[PDB]
Amino acid sequence: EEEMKRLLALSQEHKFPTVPTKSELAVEILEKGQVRFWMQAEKLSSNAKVSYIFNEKEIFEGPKYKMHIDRNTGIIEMFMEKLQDEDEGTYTFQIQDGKATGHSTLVLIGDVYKKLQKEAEF
Repeated sequence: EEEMKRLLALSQEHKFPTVPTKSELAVEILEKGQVRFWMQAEKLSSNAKVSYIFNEKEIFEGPKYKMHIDRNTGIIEMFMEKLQDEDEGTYTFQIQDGKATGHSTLVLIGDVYKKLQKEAEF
């Protein structure tokens, strides 16, 4: 036990409607500037390459970034809090898996993020 923050990123498989593969990209938005990010795949070992693209640069875990990878179910989870309006940018997560792209564009910047935030949490 150490990563308690990881438990906050934990979420159950919910959004089902229309997906080709089982490599699903799930993002849930809270008004507190909270990104709920988790993805799952049907194949784990040597499968599903996820480009963690922020501002067209790949990011790694640190202060503002928190991301882990499960190998028992295939849950790759990331929990974003917030740093600064200047630091927050265009986050583009694309899972390149087979013939399907698990792409999610999530832009949080200044006034821009308050707009999308309130459309989820009103």
